[PDB]
Amino acid sequence: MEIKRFGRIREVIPLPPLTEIQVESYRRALQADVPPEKRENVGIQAAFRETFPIEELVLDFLEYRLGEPPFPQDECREKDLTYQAPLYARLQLIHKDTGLIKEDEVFLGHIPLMTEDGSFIINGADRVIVSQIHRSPGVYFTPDPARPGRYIASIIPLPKRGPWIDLEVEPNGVVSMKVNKRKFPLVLLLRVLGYDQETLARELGAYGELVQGLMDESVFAMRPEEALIRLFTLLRPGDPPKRDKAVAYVYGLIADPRRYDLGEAGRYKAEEKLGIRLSGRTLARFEDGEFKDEVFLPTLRYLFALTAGVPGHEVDDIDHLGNRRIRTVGELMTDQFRVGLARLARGVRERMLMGSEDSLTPAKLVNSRPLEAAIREFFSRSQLSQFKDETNPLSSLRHKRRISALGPGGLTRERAGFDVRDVHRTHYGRICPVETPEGANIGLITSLAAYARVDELGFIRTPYRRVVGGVVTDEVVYMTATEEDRYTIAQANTPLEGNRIAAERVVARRKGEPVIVSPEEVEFMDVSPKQVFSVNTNLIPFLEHDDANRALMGSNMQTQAVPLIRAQAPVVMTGLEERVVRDSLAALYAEEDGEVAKVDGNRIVVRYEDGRLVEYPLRRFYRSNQGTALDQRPRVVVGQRVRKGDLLADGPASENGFLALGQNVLVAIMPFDGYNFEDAIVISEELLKRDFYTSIHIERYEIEARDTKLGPERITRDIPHLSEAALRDLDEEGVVRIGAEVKPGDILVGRTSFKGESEPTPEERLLRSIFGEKARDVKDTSLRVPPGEGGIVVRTVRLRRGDPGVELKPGVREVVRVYVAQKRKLQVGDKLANRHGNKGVVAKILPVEDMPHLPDGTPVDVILNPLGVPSRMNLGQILETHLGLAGYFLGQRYISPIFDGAKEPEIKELLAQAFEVYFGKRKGEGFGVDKREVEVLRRAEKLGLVTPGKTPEEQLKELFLQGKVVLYDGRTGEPIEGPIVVGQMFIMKLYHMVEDKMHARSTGPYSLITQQPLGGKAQFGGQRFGEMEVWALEAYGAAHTLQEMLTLKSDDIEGRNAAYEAIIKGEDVPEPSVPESFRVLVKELQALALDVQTLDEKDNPVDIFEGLASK
Amino acid sequence: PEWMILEAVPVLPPDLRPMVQVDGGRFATSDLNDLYRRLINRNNRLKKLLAQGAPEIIIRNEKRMLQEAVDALLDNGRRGAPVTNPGSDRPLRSLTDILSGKQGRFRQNLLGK
Amino acid sequence: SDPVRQYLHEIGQV
Amino acid sequence: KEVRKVRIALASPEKIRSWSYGEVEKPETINYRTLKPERDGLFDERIFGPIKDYECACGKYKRQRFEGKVCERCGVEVTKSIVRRYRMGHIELATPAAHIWFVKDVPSKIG
Amino acid sequence: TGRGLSFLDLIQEGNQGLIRAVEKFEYKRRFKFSTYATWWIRQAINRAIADQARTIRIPVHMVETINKLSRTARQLQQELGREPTYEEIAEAMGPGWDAKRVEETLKIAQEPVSLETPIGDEKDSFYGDFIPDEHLPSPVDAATQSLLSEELEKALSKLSEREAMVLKLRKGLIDGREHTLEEVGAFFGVTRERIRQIENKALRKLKYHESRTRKLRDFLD
DNA sequence: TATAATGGGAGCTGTCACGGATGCAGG
DNA sequence: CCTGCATCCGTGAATCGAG
Ligand SMILES: N=C(N)NCC(=O)N(O)[C@@H](CCC(N)=O)C(=O)NC[C@H]1O[C@@H](c2c[nH]c(=O)[nH]c2=O)[C@H](O)[C@@H]1O
Ligand SMILES: [Mg+2]
Ligand SMILES: [Mg+2]
Ligand SMILES: [Mg+2]
Ligand SMILES: [Zn+2]
Repeated sequence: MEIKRFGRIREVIPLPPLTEIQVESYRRALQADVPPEKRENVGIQAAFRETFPIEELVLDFLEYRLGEPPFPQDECREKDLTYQAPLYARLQLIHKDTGLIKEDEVFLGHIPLMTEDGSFIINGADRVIVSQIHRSPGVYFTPDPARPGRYIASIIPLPKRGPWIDLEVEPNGVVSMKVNKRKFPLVLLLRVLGYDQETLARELGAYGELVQGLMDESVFAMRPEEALIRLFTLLRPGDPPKRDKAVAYVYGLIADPRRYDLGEAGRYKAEEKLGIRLSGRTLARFEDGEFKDEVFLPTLRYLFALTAGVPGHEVDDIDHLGNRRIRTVGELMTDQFRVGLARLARGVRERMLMGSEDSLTPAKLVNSRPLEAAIREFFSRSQLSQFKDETNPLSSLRHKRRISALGPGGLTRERAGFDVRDVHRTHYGRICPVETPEGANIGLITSLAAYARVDELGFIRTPYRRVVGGVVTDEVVYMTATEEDRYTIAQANTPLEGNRIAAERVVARRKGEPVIVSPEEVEFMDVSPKQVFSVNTNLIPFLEHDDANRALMGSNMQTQAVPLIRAQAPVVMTGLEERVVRDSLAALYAEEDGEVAKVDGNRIVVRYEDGRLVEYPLRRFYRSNQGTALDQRPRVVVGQRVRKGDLLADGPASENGFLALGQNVLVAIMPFDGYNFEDAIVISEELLKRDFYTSIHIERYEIEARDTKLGPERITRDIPHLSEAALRDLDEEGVVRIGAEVKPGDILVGRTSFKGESEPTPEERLLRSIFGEKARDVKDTSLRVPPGEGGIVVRTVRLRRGDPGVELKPGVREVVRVYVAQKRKLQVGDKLANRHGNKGVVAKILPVEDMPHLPDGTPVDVILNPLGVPSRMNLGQILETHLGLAGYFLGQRYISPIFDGAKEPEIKELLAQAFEVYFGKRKGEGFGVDKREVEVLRRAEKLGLVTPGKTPEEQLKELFLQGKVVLYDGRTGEPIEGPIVVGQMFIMKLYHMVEDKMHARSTGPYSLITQQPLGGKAQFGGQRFGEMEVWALEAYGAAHTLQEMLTLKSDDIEGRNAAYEAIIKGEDVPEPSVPESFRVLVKELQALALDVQTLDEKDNPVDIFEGLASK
Repeated sequence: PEWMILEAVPVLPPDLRPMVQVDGGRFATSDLNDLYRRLINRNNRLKKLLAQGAPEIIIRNEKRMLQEAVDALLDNGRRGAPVTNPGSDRPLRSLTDILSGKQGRFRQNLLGK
Repeated sequence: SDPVRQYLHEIGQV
Repeated sequence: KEVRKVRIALASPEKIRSWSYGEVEKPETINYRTLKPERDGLFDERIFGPIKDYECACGKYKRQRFEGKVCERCGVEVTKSIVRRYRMGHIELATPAAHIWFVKDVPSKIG
Repeated sequence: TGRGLSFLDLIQEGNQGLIRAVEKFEYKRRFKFSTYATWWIRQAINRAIADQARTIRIPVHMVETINKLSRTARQLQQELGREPTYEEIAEAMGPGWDAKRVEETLKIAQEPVSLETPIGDEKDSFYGDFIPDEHLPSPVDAATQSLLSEELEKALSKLSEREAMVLKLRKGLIDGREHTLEEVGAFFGVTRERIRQIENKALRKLKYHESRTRKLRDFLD
């Protein structure tokens, strides 16, 4: 097939590595491939350097090292282990008095390593560490919401490191400073720094009526030490004002490099904002025996200059992406590594003063557990540590480019507000204005733009083409938001002849605001329209013709696309479809030029230019996190000569290197007997026949045989009181055979456990005595198939205890897992959707003869409702249908770049060329115009769609150019009374299927305290009848239906047992008793020492506990 | 009015503050148990400190801690700082937290089921 | 206010 | 008898003890080996009730024959185990403590 | 601090040890009081941490054993560059320690987890919400039990009232007590061998009734 | 059961708008 | 000394799913 593309825009630079925000960050934080002697001070190295040495015996740090993983990646996924590497640390114990030096290398545990694609493996599960976005450290000046002419000064350090400081001018004239919920005159703190009335008079004297409030004679009357003691009495009431104690607190609060830490970014931000330079990252210093100032004087200078109205002093936008930065995986892990290392340091200081003050070694003195616990905590129960989205390659790819404002140090959901949730002008090229969850996290969770990358300070930079005069240089400059605000940046689609600007008046941007400007005033230019949106948003063709809301849907749903077995690339692409499967490690390519030796379903062997033989094992039918089968398929034959970067094996959801999230189906936009009523969708049975929209899903079933005080749990083929018909597909060890078919109720793995000790009821004793069979010692607890599930067993993993290589958690004897897969065809209820935001469920599967069809006898695949189009305002799918139709008969695919894609007249041209193949075939076969085509044409020229008088061929062409063709109703044979738009549309099958969702429950598990039914399909729980549903019944006046829900159908124990008994006996349900949950309320209120009594009309106490609560 | 001060603090029935063994044979229990253990420990220690006799400074601090324990049980986080489990930042669930709140006994289990 | 600090104050008297 | 009213009021200490089936003296839960309720603990069966229906702790009384009969050796009454949901205990404080609800709810009732 | 007891709890326990130190002190030895006090103070604190920390209280000697196992496993993990096996710890522990006993000790040291443990990143879900009640009978259980009692009475009515009463007294359907042959013979007025004969005939009749009707078979469980 | 040791340690800072109680200076 | 305004602390902030 031929691939024709459009667009006049030549984008210089290709998109950066999409997973670079993960890999390049983590590696930069580790420096494991960097020689220890040549290591810089960052991440893990910076953590060791900042926590060392230990003062009081002196323990010092030399260098660290990381060994190789104890197990490979797939072995960790298999054995539920963690992908990590051993961490060793060179330490020398030095006695500050004796001079004794004892050196040793201690083991600190393991550190989780990042895979190639940028994810992790935590205890056998792929996990993605999502980057965090927060307010950059530094000094900001925000207008006081109370007093119009007064402003609030804020000094912000790194999260968890140091308190926030607020400088505010009070109505009483004096400037105040706020630290740790404590306010005091800033004058005192300035005095401690060694400042005098002289220095402040010459420095701040430029602004009158301001510094006089800073002037206080009672402050200068005391020495720096006295003022320091005075300040300590202010911050620490009740605590004895000892000199060295006050020094320790204040230094630790401000000048301490270890406790208080500005960001290296925040350091630069403060330097550029205050027009100064900072030696360290602390607000002050302890030098030559006293405190020396760094930050406080320039900040107070800027503050007073701001209040006075002095030019050159602005407020700060805190949603500005020049004041907002990103904490990647490396920095987040480093910060938690710093915390755990600090706790280890506390253990060191503690153990030095204990035990032998003479005989100690670095090994004895070190406890690795705090560090291990901290790292393990961050990689497990952290919020930013998420379950990897392995639905399709695009899912995980986007997941690694996610940006969260939540997590530790971030925003609480209630602390959010929609000021941060909005889009800023600085989001241009940096953060996608489209992609976001439409849930409660809208605005908080976002995706990174394509061409955007994150610099070392943590800010997001975007590329821009250099423009001097009229010439546009091929060089590119990545800029921050603050830097971008300086220049005038034109559009990417501005006319260029060669490297020279053609237009007389170009469209440009000055600080986000659009401006028509001359080419002589153009400083820079957009690299590409693609940089404005995320990766997913770039996969949507004709994006400029869609509403922003449905575009959000399209970007989000492409993440939800299940990899089909017959999945194919879209007929209308944007060009990034291949690159996605490139950056994502789904596909497989050749490292160098060479020839293919072997080709198999399991492996691909290739001989290169080097002569060396490289064998690539193929991942086949491996269950992902969501259940979507991930397998690689060979695309080369034996002896095929390939080159550098050529396709070897297509991964999941990939076709010839291109991304395949769905299938190209022949669609028809028309109402159909109300079966497409309200976003509903009608499909053809042919889609099931040739297995379109069919995908394989695997599910993991685990069971544990443990040690009980009542006796061991044994996995065996011996299960008491069972028929041989049920033990059919099991082997002799109790495991089901590989390849068998399992249905709900069947036994996957049989297991026996000894019965709990209990007097068998006299009925049971007699029953045993009658049947002449002694009661079995054990009891059946088998892993069976959950209702609504099943399939074919493809694998069985059996781990035990006593056998080599495997040791389970304490108490557990053997762990057995069963992998059951299934091929899922498209059925009524499953969710289909396109890239333009059009979504819906399959409401009907018509036989092929009922389906609306073409004059040549070709039936359409999908019937979409035209009513879904106008209100939703997404016309992209219309153009996709048009160009899809032209490409259907021409037999060629297309590439239509976003905003640079194909335009209508060119589509009309391709439609005309397709029409020649359509009708020219007919007239060549000796077939004239159909009589029904005549009537359709008549009603068409009454519709003003075709010009009257012209020959039917000319009219049919006039319709075909409009994208409309003549359709015949399969049920009648009569045509549709009008021409209908028909063409190929790229439609995906989403992850939401009725097979995963449909659930029903009669009776089941109840909670412990409340004794109400559980929730969810997984727990076989009941549906929640909220207080709103209670209102609905109340508003209706249905009392006995509501009383049912409140008692018999949920919380009433005696009532529900008698109810079930009544129904199976054919008897009517009994009168409902008092709910158990109210009894819980009564006793919980009694625990609060509050007497709650139920009474009658005689005001005499009524016992709802029936004597059980009274003595 | 003197009933607003407790001489005898009630104890909620065990099944309403259950200690159960889950599927894996591991144990899971309510926070109320840790709260009650806090109360009994500080109470019994006070009775011992009184019995053997102690300076009024020690007895005072023990009494103040007892009130802190009572508050923690009835309404945690109400007075000053919330009581937590070691290594955890999560405040224990008190009787007030169980009754009141959007996840409270009323809204979650009584007005809806 | 703060039980720990309060006990530390009651201790500093003796 | 039908319930027509619901009354809420302050619980007197004597009423609190009237609710209680015993004083919880020790902060023990269950034995670290037997996993059985520890005596005079928060889960003690002698106070709140039997774990097994119509069966005492030491297993001397296993049936419904004797009902209301208190085992002399173990100390646990033989009834339905459902009683462990409804039976209050108590703790006698050395120093009387203030119910925080009436202390901190503004305007303070005690204040 | 950080061992399971709050700061003030530790202080008060050290105050108890301080009281013990004062009463057990002898000034004749010229030792500064701080020297003799410190021992009793640490002793009281350590005893408190060993007693009050764990929700499931464990004897002090067993805690010392577990903590000894902790320092042992940590020593081995520090020298081997990985987490030790049960057998490796069993070796370094000395005699009387095998892999089985080590695993048992670890199983004992397992602490309970809170039922209020957060499920998800929202606050709308708890851990205990997913735990079913294994004690209280499901409606199916109660209905089956009632059906068994009814079907058994339907089966015992295929006998006479006397030969069914012998069985009802024998297996404990009535009164809830299983009687010997001497008591049933002391009631009906016949010899114990007559009672055992009647019970054999009754059980045998119930066997023939079962073989024909096929009713009680499903209740065999 | 004994050298002597004698006042802690980490804070979480970007919601908001309401009712009601406390406290302040002002007529 | 008693009214009025500033200010403090405590309380709320949709539903169902799954997790
Ligand atoms: N994941 C979510 N919530 N998507 C929302 C969604 O797809 N909807 O169609 C939403 C809003 C449209 C939008 N995308 O912003 C919607 O209107 N759904 C139809 C109905 O579903 C209900 C609903 C939807 N979304 C909510 O967050 N809360 C609701 O109550 C409403 O009763 C609403 O009328
Ligand atoms: Mg998590
Ligand atoms: Mg050994
Ligand atoms: Mg107000
Ligand atoms: Zn007994």
